[PDB]
Amino acid sequence: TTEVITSRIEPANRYVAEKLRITPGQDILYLERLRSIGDEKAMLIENRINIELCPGIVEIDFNQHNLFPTIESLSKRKIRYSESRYAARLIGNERGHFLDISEDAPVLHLEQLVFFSRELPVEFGNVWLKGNKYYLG
Amino acid sequence: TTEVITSRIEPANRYVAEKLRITPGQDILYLERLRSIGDEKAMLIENRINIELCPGIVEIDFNQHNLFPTIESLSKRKIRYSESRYAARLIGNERGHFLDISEDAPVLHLEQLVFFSRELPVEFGNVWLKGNKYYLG
Repeated sequence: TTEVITSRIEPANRYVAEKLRITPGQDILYLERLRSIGDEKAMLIENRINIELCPGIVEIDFNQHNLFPTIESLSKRKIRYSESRYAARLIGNERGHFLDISEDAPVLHLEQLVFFSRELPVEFGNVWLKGNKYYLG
Repeated sequence: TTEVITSRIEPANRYVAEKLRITPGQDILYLERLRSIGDEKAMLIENRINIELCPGIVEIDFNQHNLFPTIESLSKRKIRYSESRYAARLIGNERGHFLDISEDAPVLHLEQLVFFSRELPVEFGNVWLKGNKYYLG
């Protein structure tokens, strides 16, 4: 199970804009999603999506649709590449609350950049994994 | 469940050597692993591992140990980056047999390069996924 906690259209900050190769300040879609595995909360996902590439994405209910299939349909583009970077973090109070983790608990943090083509990023995700690596394999 | 089908020490071919940034011909460990999800076969994984970075890895039974945790223990290095590239393929006869797919069926093919540091790759995997993207998110 993945449930949408919140969404928002927000201006891309400089870091996010650099990752997505867009102009700082350009509106992007922010999605926060809580993924649970067997009715235990696995991970907290914060997706930031370049909406210029997928006309209509802001109107989707992602409690009812899957994110990446929807990106692909609306763009009529295939996802061809991914990069991830893995780091230790100490979750935080608010994120903590979503995952139960004790605030200040250490979690695996992943940043992932998702591309249609080598030169066209579409989505930049931050993942808070309270368990153990598994984007590998 | 993941089960080891086979393993082999083999010389790195030019493509694999370039991915792993090693000298063509250098011995690497090849592992073929079949991952099943709930007693249905999910994916076929072929890992190729630079053994110079993990003294002892060739002696492990990965029916009894997890691959990436073991890479990390033996190297005393953390995995910090991943890149994947996704492509459509038509499985093949022998791979087909491992996944049941009809030979010549189309599957999602992933190549994934796993790094300790930006300049030090450790593993180059080919994954045959007969279902649908999910390294994303």
